[PDB]
Amino acid sequence: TYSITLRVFQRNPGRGFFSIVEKTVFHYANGGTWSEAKGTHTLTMGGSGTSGVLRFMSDKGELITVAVGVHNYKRWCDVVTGLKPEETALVINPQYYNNGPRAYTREKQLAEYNVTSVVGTRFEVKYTVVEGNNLEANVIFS
Amino acid sequence: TYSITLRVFQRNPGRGFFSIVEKTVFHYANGGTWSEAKGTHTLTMGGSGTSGVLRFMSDKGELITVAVGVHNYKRWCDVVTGLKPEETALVINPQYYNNGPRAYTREKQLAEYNVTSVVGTRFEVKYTVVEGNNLEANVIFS
Amino acid sequence: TYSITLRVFQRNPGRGFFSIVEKTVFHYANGGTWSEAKGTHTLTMGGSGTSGVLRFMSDKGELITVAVGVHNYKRWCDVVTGLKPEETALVINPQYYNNGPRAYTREKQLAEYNVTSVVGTRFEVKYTVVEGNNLEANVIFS
Amino acid sequence: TYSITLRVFQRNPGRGFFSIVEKTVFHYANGGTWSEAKGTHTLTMGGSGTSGVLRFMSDKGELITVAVGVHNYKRWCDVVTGLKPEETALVINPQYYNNGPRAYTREKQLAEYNVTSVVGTRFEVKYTVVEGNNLEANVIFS
Ligand SMILES: CC(=O)N[C@@H]1[C@@H](O)[C@@H](O)[C@@H](CO)O[C@@H]1O
Ligand SMILES: CC(=O)N[C@@H]1[C@@H](O)[C@@H](O)[C@@H](CO)O[C@@H]1O
Ligand SMILES: CC(=O)N[C@@H]1[C@@H](O)[C@@H](O)[C@@H](CO)O[C@@H]1O
Ligand SMILES: CC(=O)N[C@@H]1[C@@H](O)[C@@H](O)[C@@H](CO)O[C@@H]1O
Ligand SMILES: CC(=O)N[C@@H]1[C@@H](O)[C@H](O)[C@@H](CO)O[C@@H]1O
Ligand SMILES: CC(=O)N[C@@H]1[C@@H](O)[C@H](O)[C@@H](CO)O[C@@H]1O
Ligand SMILES: CC(=O)N[C@@H]1[C@@H](O)[C@H](O)[C@@H](CO)O[C@@H]1O
Ligand SMILES: CC(=O)N[C@@H]1[C@@H](O)[C@H](O)[C@@H](CO)O[C@@H]1O
Repeated sequence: TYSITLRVFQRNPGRGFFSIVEKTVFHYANGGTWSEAKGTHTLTMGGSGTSGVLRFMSDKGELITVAVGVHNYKRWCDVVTGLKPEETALVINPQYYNNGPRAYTREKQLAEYNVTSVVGTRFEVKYTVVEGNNLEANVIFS
Repeated sequence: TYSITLRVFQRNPGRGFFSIVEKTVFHYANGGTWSEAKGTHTLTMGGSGTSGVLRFMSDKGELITVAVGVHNYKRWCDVVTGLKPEETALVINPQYYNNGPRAYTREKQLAEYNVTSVVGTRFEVKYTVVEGNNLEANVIFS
Repeated sequence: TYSITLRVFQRNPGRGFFSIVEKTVFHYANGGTWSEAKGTHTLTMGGSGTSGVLRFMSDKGELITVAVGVHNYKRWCDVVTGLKPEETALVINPQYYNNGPRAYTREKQLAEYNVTSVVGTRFEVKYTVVEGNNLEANVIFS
Repeated sequence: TYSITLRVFQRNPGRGFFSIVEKTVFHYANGGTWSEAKGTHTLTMGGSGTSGVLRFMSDKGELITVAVGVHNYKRWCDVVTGLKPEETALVINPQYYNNGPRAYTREKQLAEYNVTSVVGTRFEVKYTVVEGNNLEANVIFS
């Protein structure tokens, strides 16, 4: 089994305040489950080859997704911003598989990714533990 | 817009203790978002015609989903038990649409549904406010 | 150190739905801290000789406290119901020490306690692991 | 009644990640209650003249308290850092009243307060809505 534990840091009140609005798990590698402990979020997966997505909404209406998973025994991550309301995590998560339009990010197996939304909000996923079955990463909004 | 607010009651420690492991939102009617307040869970949707799913796991390993939505301006609900680990809410939610194998439950527009899992855990969704745009329901595990 | 992990079961929707409105930790035995994980609540204490209180409020307005702790290396618990709004957990927790009017309950070192409020709500604390440093209990509202 | 809603921003992962370990409510003005909604924390009070404290612990072990309240119809706040494990919120909250050593901070009715801990962690409370019965503030760890 693999687990990915996330700590969420929000740096700039000017960007508004984000909260989780959805949490999905892909069905490969025997699925997996989200859990919360001590303000953190952990995705536990049955093995290598699946992932999960947290969607956040800010109190200013901004919608963004954070994807994390394990591909061929190495961690990966992605962030998608500027989402329309109909673009739920339920739509986003599957797009990393079956030759979908986000599969290329999963294939990169990134230990760190950052992007700034068109409206000017910075997002970063940075793994602090990058190897093994017990992975750790910070998610930073700014 | 429509919202559905859920209160979770767990009646029997013998059945183990359930916690949320996933929360999905379908993409129709401009999507929607889950939020938490005062121990309750609210699904807010852009209009009639979509839904969301909470998946729970008990500390005994039992996996079950609760679906709630609005179909043609009337509330609906469903409960699926005896799920395999790979049967995530990401798999379940879409099955209520596009002629999927659960669409028939959505079409019933039930204000109340109950089922007992094969392993003997009772589950009930019971709307306490059954009309209008601000719907309320109890989810009872037993 | 000692920890007490609580699972909260609510059996009867007719009594309303309770949520936590306060969490205190008494200052003996090097203090301690409340944490949440997988829908459970854990009080971690620096040793034997302290306690914490969760105050709950129902959406019908009922106020009650659950006290748990370790006294001379044995778990204890108590429940106070019929609380006025000014009787916060900050008032209640210290009443178990120093000639306070609730000290006698701590001294009993109960592994189980139940009481029914004047307004008709049953409450029970029942330890499921009653010995050692890693204690477990179910809190049942009925 | 008065309410104070807090949004918690954590800016610097190098300081560790803070989570709430205690929430107290002082017993004046008919008490009050903490609630959580959409990742925010609200203290609702029965009137002017009381307060509540959130104690936070970082995953590096740092202990700090944030106090907010209303004194003579004006908001107040304070932050205490460098706390020992025995200095729980239950000890700290009452020190703002009755000739306690922190009463002077309540009397200042600050709409903003900042302080840096001896171990180097910056903390700020900044009210974004500073008047009326529905107050709002950002709590910023840096
Ligand atoms: C072992 C491993 O990680 N296998 C995965 C498999 O589960 C699936 O996710 C696939 C999709 O292209 O990528 C890999 O082959
Ligand atoms: C107005 C309304 O609820 N429309 C819905 C539509 O959004 C879609 O969910 C459809 C699926 O069969 O069911 C209805 O037609
Ligand atoms: C070892 C132990 O539990 N010691 C406790 C001490 O910490 C304090 O709670 C005291 C108050 O009367 O009761 C006991 O002696
Ligand atoms: C109206 C108002 O805020 N009254 C408060 C009262 O409730 C109490 O806090 C007192 C303690 O010194 O300080 C003030 O007078
Ligand atoms: C600005 C923005 O959000 N771009 C995202 C990018 O971050 C992501 O890697 C890609 C694949 O999912 O989709 C979008 O291009
Ligand atoms: C025992 C059990 O969980 N049966 C479920 C039923 O409750 C649900 O309505 C149906 C459609 O989703 O799927 C399964 O038949
Ligand atoms: C009806 C009721 O709530 N009685 C409680 C009792 O449970 C508790 O043990 C005692 C000591 O704290 O005080 C209270 O009166
Ligand atoms: C370094 C530090 O935390 N100083 C605090 C200060 O912020 C606070 O206002 C005062 C009164 O409560 O006590 C503390 O010493």
